Amino acid sequence: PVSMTYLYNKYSFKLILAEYIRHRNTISGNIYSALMTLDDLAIKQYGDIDLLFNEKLKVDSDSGLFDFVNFVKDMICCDSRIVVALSSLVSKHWELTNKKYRCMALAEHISDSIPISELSRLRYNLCKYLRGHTESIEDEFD
Amino acid sequence: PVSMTYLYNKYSFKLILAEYIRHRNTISGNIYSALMTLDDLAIKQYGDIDLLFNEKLKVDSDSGLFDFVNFVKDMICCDSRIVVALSSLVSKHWELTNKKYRCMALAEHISDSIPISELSRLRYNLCKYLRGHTESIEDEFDYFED
Repeated sequence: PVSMTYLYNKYSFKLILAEYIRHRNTISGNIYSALMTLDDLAIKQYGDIDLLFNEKLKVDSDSGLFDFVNFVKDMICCDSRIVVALSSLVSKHWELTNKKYRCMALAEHISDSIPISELSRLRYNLCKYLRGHTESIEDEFD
Repeated sequence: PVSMTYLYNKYSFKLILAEYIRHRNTISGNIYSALMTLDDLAIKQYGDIDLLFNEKLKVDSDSGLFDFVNFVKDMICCDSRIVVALSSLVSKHWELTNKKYRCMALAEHISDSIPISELSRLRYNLCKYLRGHTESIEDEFDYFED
């Protein structure tokens, strides 16, 4: 799922977000490489991500999935680009750690939990970056 | 894995509950056939379980795992019997609905989230049932009273 046609409505944009989160580790296509640039914001919000994951959220634990989601729940409304970056990074970690099943479990929930108006905003700013109007994926409302 | 001595080490028991929840649909052995009888309690507590899963929890939605866990959160200390019956039932459903990944994710969290006191209570009542001392799996405390 790589065509820009997936960017035009809420369902197929959710699919793209879900696919990015599930498969961050191995996924190819410009939409995804663009979304990767969101890491930078996640790093600015929290600091060292490895520290966030290994010492603070304890993401390798039997409860990592739920603790992570819980940590990120107020953010999905406020600023979805932080939570998709962070969700994609944790997913990658779980993938490389033989817990793929969490990748899927997280991706479906986070993508479907982003409120529709925040989702509209994300795609607006995504598309602006993707067609070259903006140096980075911003957070303007239309 | 599974066997009767594995009951009386706490990690070993966490692993049994986890295996039961993960694989309710295919799993074999008496500890597990015994744990299935907890369905009755879940049915007495909530009513028709298909109604619970399909109308109230919307268990097949993209949020089902988290709506399920959220529904069952307060019970993890209060009544582990119910939450293990209900977790294993929703796991079976997910396994049959092409979402095994949810079974895995659920088992690990629920089984590692039961407080150690409640873990003991459950094990004590299960063993009473397993030895034929009890008609069903109860919830008497595993220590003496006052």
